[PDB]
Amino acid sequence: PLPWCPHLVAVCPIPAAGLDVTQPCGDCGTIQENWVCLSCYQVYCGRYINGHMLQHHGNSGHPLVLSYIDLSAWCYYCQAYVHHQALLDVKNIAHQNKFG
Amino acid sequence: WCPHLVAVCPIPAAGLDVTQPCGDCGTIQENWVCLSCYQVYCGRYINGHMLQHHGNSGHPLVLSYIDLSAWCYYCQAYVHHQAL
Amino acid sequence: PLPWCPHLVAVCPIPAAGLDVTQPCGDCGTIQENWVCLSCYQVYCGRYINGHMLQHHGNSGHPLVLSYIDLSAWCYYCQAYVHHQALLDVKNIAHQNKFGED
Amino acid sequence: PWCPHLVAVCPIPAAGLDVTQPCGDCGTIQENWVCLSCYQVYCGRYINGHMLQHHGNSGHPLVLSYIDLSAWCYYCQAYVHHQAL
Amino acid sequence: VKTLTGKTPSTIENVKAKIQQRLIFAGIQKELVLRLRGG
Amino acid sequence: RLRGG
Amino acid sequence: IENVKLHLLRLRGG
Amino acid sequence: VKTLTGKTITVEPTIENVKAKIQQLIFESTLHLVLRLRGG
Ligand SMILES: [Zn+2]
Ligand SMILES: [Zn+2]
Ligand SMILES: [Zn+2]
Ligand SMILES: [Zn+2]
Ligand SMILES: [Zn+2]
Ligand SMILES: [Zn+2]
Ligand SMILES: [Zn+2]
Ligand SMILES: [Zn+2]
Ligand SMILES: [Zn+2]
Ligand SMILES: [Zn+2]
Ligand SMILES: [Zn+2]
Ligand SMILES: [Zn+2]
Repeated sequence: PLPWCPHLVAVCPIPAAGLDVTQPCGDCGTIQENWVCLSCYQVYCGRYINGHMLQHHGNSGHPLVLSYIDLSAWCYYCQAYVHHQALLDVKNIAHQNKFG
Repeated sequence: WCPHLVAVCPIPAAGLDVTQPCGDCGTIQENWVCLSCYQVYCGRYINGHMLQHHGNSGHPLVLSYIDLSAWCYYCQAYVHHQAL
Repeated sequence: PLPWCPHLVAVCPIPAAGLDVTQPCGDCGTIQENWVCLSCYQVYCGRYINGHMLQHHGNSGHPLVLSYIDLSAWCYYCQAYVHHQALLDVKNIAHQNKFGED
Repeated sequence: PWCPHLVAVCPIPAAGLDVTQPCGDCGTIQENWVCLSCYQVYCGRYINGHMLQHHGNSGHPLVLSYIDLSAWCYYCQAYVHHQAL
Repeated sequence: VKTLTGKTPSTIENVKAKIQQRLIFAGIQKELVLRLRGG
Repeated sequence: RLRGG
Repeated sequence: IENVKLHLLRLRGG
Repeated sequence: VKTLTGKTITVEPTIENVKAKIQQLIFESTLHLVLRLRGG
């Protein structure tokens, strides 16, 4: 797990509408294991389901994604979970929607 | 350049349609294309569906179908004037 | 072929040392079909050889690459050749090293 | 935290970064910097300018300091950010 | 100076006089026509 | 899950 | 038709 | 204000008065940073 990665710059502001932890995958509609893209905020399933998030990374190049299950951040390029001040806002707003 | 260009996605296989109406109100006056999801909506001087789209999606960069200029909602400015 | 793509912003300045059209692939040393990355300027071979540039794109995310064979630019995301004012310098400096003329 | 050259940045190598790494050209351990595109470690302008030399040859814009973990962009001629590992 | 349709030394409206009720923005500099607040 | 995304 | 003149077996770049 | 060593310092609102609280140099609830004027 990285304390910083050179891709944190790609992280965009949380949309005005906010984040929805219960949002289904934009491609297959599944509600098991989804991630949110921290650059465009689109929601897609993880590698263990149908890998629509990694497919989104392939098409967009967007490096950082946040898990809606455990609120962790993965960087596709660095191939590691990243923990940094930049991810505090995204993780807060998401935790509030997941718990209160 | 602006720090939001990271949100931009590739041009769809189908390409861009300068004559595409607003996805919400069907108008053909002053339309803009979102550079992240490629949905088309009207400007603020029309019914403000792209402002509404930006609010819902967070998608920062939009391209005018009138003068092909790129606006960043966060930077509140035109970013570049490069076009198809 | 695109007259513009949203990834042209990722193109960086030509290194002070310049471009070397005869540069081999940084990974396999081959001199057939090499491309230069327009963001970090590393040289790797095309997809029809050993695909070290497809690999470099996978690892870096760098979208635009220039051909050392025909001086064309490909965007990996847009999955298309892109031609634009932004690519004029890169193509000029490369043509001069490949031929002598602009 | 932003400059138009951050696009040139590559992922941190699997092996990680070594703050105690000597300059690749002169072996010195005083004032070294790591290139964020190729991850080669070279000394700064005040020592022997091997990183300036690397920038000249590669075009690689962003370098990170091993003394104060700051990020310099050669083209922007400024410190771009101070986020660090 | 580039027209809204795509077509192409020292004060203010003098630049617009050569081209006047509709204005433009680009950024003095030793070097584009829009429709103001975008989006 | 050891491998994210 | 256009064979005389899209542009010659170039395929997908990169 | 962050030290070259990584430490964080915690009194203000174009002077050396800011440096006096922290002295011979690098320049709201915003964060200031101590470096070396010309990088690379
Ligand atoms: Zn995305
Ligand atoms: Zn899915
Ligand atoms: Zn990363
Ligand atoms: Zn912006
Ligand atoms: Zn509308
Ligand atoms: Zn959109
Ligand atoms: Zn592209
Ligand atoms: Zn190769
Ligand atoms: Zn590259
Ligand atoms: Zn820069
Ligand atoms: Zn040295
Ligand atoms: Zn380098």
